[PDB]
Amino acid sequence: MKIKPVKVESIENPKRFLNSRLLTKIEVEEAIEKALKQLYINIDYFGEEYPTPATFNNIYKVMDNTEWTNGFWTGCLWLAYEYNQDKKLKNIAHKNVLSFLNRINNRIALDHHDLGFLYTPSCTAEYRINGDVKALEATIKAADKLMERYLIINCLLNIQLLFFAYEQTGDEKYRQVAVNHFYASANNVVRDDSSAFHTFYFDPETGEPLKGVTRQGYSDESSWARGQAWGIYGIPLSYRKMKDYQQIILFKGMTNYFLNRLPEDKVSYWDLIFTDGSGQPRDTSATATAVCGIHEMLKYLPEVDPDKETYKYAMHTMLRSLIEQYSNNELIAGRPLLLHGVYSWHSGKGVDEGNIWGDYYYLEALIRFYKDWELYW
Ligand SMILES: CC(=O)N[C@@H]1[C@@H](O[C@@H]2OC(C(=O)O)=C[C@H](O)[C@H]2O)[C@@H](O)[C@@H](COS(=O)(=O)O)O[C@H]1O
Repeated sequence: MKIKPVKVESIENPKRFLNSRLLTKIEVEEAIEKALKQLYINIDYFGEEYPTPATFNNIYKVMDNTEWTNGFWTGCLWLAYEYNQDKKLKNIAHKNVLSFLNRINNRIALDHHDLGFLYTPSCTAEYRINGDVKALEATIKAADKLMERYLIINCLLNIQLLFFAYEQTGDEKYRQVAVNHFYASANNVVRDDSSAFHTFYFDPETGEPLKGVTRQGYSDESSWARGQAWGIYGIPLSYRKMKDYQQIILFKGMTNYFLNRLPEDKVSYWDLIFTDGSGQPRDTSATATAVCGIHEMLKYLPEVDPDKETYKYAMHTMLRSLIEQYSNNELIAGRPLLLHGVYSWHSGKGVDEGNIWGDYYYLEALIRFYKDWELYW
């Protein structure tokens, strides 16, 4: 299958990355510790429940297992567990997993577009870590739900569930759907200039507004920052399982586009059409996600790629900025790990607030840097 041609911008003023100091072991260790203190405080706050997708005045509310974001909370627990092996974390995370299995068994509030986000960082995660058979059972059931239930750039993250099911079961139909859906996404939800786009917001037969579908990005002519990041991370995750060199070129296109539209402090505004002086809020969650994506792609990028070293310094630059300028410093119940994201600009939700996926990808980025991390995805 082929990926359409896209414009790959060269990376502008690469020295803005190359002259940064790499993050040291001590720096990352301390950012991890600071995050974990907040996490342990939050465990007492949430109990066996979950954070809301985003915070309210930088304090999460507490909710049950019925959003698209619940898995990111469990993912934080597993990530922390990767770091200090505290059985308390795994005890609570496993409770979450049991809740996820109940949720899939009863089809409570399930939308196919979110099955990967829900089940990967929670259930697949535990399976990777200790082989738990209930975590595996929950995962495969989610995968099966996604299969029958089977276009947005987000899906690049969601199909990883399907690659996992293929590996676990040897059933090629999981992989055929994953592969087809990758190419459908790349060719229809990425513009020829490498910017992420949106698929139909309206019924293609009647023009009726689609229920539950939110406007992504400032406008039809702009570039939603988190959408761009879903591509930057989703591509290399998919490349692991596909080995199509075109995917690397597409990653370069989408990544360079992102990097070229970063502001002074290298942390993306919520939409890439905005930079310093706009007065628009940042979306740190987009930046944390891009860091994980670049880190992943760098495992596979050839040593002879003239931009490989720039990408390394770029991700260190962005992560440093998140740690130094955007990470939470007030250790009180309900505070996020990372400040200044935006959930849904157009609906006024989670604008300049912490969000749970932002917290998850920030912690994942730290763990990625600190240890040879075996992917949940
Ligand atoms: C809630 C749900 O199942 N789907 C909608 C949400 O869409 C999710 O958002 C994102 C994202 O990166 O922003 C990634 C997931 O893949 C995607 O399903 C979201 O748009 C919310 C926003 O709520 S709002 O505040 O009312 O705008 O809406 C959901 O319907």
